[PDB]
Amino acid sequence: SMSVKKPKRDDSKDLALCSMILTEMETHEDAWPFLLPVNLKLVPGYKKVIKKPMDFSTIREKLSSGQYPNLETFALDVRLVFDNCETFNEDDSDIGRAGHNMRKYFEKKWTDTFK
Ligand SMILES: O=C(O)c1cccc(O)n1
Repeated sequence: SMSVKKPKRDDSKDLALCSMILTEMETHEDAWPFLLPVNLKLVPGYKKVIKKPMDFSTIREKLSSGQYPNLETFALDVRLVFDNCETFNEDDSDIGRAGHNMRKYFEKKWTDTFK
């Protein structure tokens, strides 16, 4: 509170570290469903059902243009990709499995890099 500050964690390397984690997600072989925005004109249901679409290339653009205020807003967008994937796919499908795989892969890199 006012004039009572918690010790300052070091956030100076966060942009580079998030960028690195994103590069690793972009090059994972199961990334293919998540590389580009879903085409809302062509894919049935998606525009109406998925209220906040998100994909790796949109995350890359936001990161490169200073649109993430901190590392937690970055993690929120990444998780949003996989939450959208669960909403729109059966676990027992290739895209459904890719989502579960990529989430596990991300959360491990996140823990290892920051926690
Ligand atoms: O063909 C599908 O199953 C599909 C298409 C677009 C997005 C998505 O999540 N799934």
